[PDB]
Amino acid sequence: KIVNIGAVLSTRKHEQMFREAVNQANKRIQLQATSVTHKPNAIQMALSVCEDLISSQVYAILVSHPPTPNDHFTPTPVSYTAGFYRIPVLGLTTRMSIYSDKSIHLSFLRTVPPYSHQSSVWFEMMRVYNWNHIILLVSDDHEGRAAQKRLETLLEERESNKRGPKAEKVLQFDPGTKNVTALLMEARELEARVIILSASEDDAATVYRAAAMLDMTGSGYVWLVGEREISGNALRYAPDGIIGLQLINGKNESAHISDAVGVVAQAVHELLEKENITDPPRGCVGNTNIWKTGPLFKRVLMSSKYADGVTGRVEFNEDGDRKFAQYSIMNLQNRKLVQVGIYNGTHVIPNDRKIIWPGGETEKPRGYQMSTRLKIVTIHQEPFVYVKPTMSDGTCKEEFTVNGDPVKKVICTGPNDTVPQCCYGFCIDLLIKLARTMQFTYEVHLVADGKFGTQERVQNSNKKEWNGMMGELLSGQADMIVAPLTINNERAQYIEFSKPFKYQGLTILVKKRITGINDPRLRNPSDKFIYATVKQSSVDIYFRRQVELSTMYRHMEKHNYESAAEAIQAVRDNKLHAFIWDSAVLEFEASQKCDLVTTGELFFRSGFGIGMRKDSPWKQQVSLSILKSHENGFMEDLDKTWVRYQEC
Amino acid sequence: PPSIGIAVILVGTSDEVAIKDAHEKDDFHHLSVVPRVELVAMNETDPKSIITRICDLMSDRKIQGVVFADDTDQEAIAQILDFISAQTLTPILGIHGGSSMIMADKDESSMFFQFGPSIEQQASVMLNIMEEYDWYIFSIVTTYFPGYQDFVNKIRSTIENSFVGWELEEVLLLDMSLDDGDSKIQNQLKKLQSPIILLYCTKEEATYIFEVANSVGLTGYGYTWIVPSLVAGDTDTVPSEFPTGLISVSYDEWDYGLPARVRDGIAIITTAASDMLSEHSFIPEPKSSCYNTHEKRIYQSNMLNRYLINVTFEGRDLSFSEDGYQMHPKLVIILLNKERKWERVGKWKDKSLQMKYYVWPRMCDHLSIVTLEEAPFVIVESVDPLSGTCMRNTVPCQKR
Amino acid sequence: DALLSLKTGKLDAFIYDAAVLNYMAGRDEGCKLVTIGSGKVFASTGYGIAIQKDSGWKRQVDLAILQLFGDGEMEELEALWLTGICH
Repeated sequence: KIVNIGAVLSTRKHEQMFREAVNQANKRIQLQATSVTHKPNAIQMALSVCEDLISSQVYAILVSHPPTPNDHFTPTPVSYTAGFYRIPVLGLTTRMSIYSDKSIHLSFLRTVPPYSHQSSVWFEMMRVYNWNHIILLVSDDHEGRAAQKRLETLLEERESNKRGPKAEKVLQFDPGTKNVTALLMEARELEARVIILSASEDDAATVYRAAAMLDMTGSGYVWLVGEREISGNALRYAPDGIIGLQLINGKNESAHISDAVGVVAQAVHELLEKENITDPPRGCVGNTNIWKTGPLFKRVLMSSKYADGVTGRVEFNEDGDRKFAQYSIMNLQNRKLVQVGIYNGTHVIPNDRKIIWPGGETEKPRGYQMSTRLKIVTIHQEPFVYVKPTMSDGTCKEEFTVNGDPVKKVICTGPNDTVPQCCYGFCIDLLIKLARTMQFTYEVHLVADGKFGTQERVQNSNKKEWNGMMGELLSGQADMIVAPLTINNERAQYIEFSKPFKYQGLTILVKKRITGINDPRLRNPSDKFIYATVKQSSVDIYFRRQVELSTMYRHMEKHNYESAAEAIQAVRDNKLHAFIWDSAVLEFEASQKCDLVTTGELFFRSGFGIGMRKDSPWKQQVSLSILKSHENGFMEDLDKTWVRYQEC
Repeated sequence: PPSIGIAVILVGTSDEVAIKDAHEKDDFHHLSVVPRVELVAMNETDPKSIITRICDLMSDRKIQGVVFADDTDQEAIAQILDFISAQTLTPILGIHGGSSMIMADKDESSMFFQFGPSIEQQASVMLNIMEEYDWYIFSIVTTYFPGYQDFVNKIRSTIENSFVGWELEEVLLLDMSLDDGDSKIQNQLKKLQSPIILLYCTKEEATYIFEVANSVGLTGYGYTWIVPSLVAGDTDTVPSEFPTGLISVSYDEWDYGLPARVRDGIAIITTAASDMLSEHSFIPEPKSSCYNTHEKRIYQSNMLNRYLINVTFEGRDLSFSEDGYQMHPKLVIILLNKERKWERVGKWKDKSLQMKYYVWPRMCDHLSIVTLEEAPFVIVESVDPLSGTCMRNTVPCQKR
Repeated sequence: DALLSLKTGKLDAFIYDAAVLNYMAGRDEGCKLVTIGSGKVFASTGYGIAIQKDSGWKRQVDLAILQLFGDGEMEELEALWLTGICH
């Protein structure tokens, strides 16, 4: 009818006052406490648990008895043994979720809640900051990686108005490295100033050090770091205007361990408040199995809550680790902490004085900033872009129009089979309409693939994804590129593309029957009838979705030409019946050279395109921009500029 | 040729005599040392006794290490397999029971070894079974219990980049601790149009929502049941609250013997050990006792354990994973029989499987048909050689 | 075997099902082989895939036929599989 609990404390006062409050709340059907020290050897704490707790039939122990040299205090295998009896255990020794995970440690709690909600409190706290674009990286590790995971769960929480919990970029680092200078270059590649990371204080010293070297730690980058990164020796390397945080009243075993006594009492009377309330067997040796009621007692721990404790009102968590904590924010004042205050679940405490941003920034700056030059890549589209070899100095030959206007070819760089060049085409003219709307420069590259990209499963990994520069747009390699291509569900599957005002067409061109594809002459092409399209083309997907594609796609896969330019070759060569290509582009080619007679059929008529990946100002800018494009004569211009360029 | 000081644990009911025979009945020619025999003995299941006779055993005796195993249910088998492994800096590979069980997310420096697939890789072979099940669309289930984001993770992952005709409806993850606000058993229950039912949860909770599903009856004949071996637990255990005729896979209880494959495993310890005997040509400084090993911790830096982490023995691959999972994992397909007990489904190993029978796991509508190909009326078809899938409606036929 | 035979004419003619003569009819490398006559009915009959004797699907499968004729996709595949090269 009395509680018997062995334990292991950090200091004598921990054990004595432990038994003291144990008496006090034991009155608040009686209970007492017994504790040990932190046993130096691993086996010392081990058999120590096998006796002082076990032989005591120990109720529970809230255990932090570190040197406070971090270390994620060893007694994980201890609470394990508590599982060997299914006896209760609650971690006092860690602010990491390492002490959380049940598959590792089932019975456990946190007087220092897992750092998960911490940076999440920095997430909703960024909603307070009202920041949007935010990028993140950290060193390779389970707690770190999965920490970023849970952060994404916070981001994933917003899944179900204007903008939102914008995730800028997710990077990662390895554990224990010196130079992030590559990832620093990624931060350069990061437009957003929001810097989300977590580490220890010394790796954080690498962060502010090499970051300042990259001028990342320089003013103009909003650094949200981890407490372990923030607190500690990093104070020497502390970034200017940076802030750091920790939960309210966490590090003091006085109020925190006192709270362990109080909630321990809520679970004592509560421990006496359930059916078949008792204590587990004592002897470790002599216990070969887990206590069934001891496990049921842990269910009571899942049922364990407290009205108000020594730290005040606190409940359990999903992990049962504390609850409703408050992380005290401290702004920098002359490289010294000026406390903003504690952000509870609902509550958040700003400072009295204005907090210091990393620089002299009064408010959170605007992170996302697009580049003036937006790199582009494509293959010459005879419909618009004709890329000629430039001058010996790379200059382009000044070329008047039929009207006489000295049209401007599009300077470019392209591969060896690397070389710069220029391109005469109406596409870059539409680009001049683009920068003409909102100024955007660009860097032109080439595209050697079978399309923009072709969703494709490679010879390895069987990974089906766009094969071509389209992945590089998914990769954003070229910042903003374009191709006069029709969109596909694959693009839909890939990313939102633009809507070109151009109206394209898709059919096969023949040299100059010849009915539609379904026509038996075409549907059953004879030996004399050979036809194909470019390998890995978009039409390759088109026919690649069809009932009869066996003959067409399959049988033509033999006849399939890799290069569409090569299809023009064998086409004018008339080495085959007809050539499947873009019927629009066919009209462009039939325009310049009528030696091929294109069909008159109508299939897959969409239009041109430009590089569009997820959120871009080109969303509405480019959308309504096109609305003007067709809405203005620039459309009719291209007609004149291109369609009217057809003599025959 | 150096004799490897070792201890092979025996606890509970176990016959280690034949183990002593075979371990003394073989000689390893390729390895530096020929095959050897050292066998630990234990009785009590108290982990305190595990530290006693074990931490006293390998340390007190002459050993550079030991391989401990038993058939018990111990999770602390893993908890102190890694905890005591790295705590001793000693590799721990469970050869049976709660020992051979795959540790979930061990410690960084944890020396405890392992063999098998990933639960990820497990459910992946299960996806291969779905190809055998030939269900293009699918769906799954999970609890909030662990492996949740993992099973869904590698699940949608395998369902992601592939060129396979894999498709799935969804998976309902939840927590049955409190009540169900929506009684979502029905809500997600009707949401399931796929016959295959694949859930992730504990066998007891599996009985909670499984029996709750019998109440829903959504298990009604024509569905299909994919179960985790962990969710399954004991083959001898056959809770009726779970779905009848459920399917699973795991390490072979029938085909794979503990003493035999365990002995071969010791021979693998010889394989990687001799590999390091050549390559490393040295070893870290061993200190037997805990306080002794307390000072010798820093003296342990193993890239040969890494070299050991990549290994093969007796033609089998001894290379473990970051989970310790066997680089070439082998497993036995499992099922729940008409016995109201489990059924042996087959054996699946490393992108290969031995199915129960040519016909699907026929239940107890479906009607057999057979004919000859006369085209255009009837055409035989060659399924995708790399895969076996096809476009359109093409279906297979019988070949003796 | 007998098809390429008749192609060479290894026998005077190749007898076969008017269906065999149908799939054989449309598809031909060159134009040589022709039907018995133009293809006039020889032993008018029709084929289907039955089931177990007095199967319950009897009236049901009958309705399935009612969907066959009541389909017109019979014309569809009547091209798809059954469109001939001869035409």
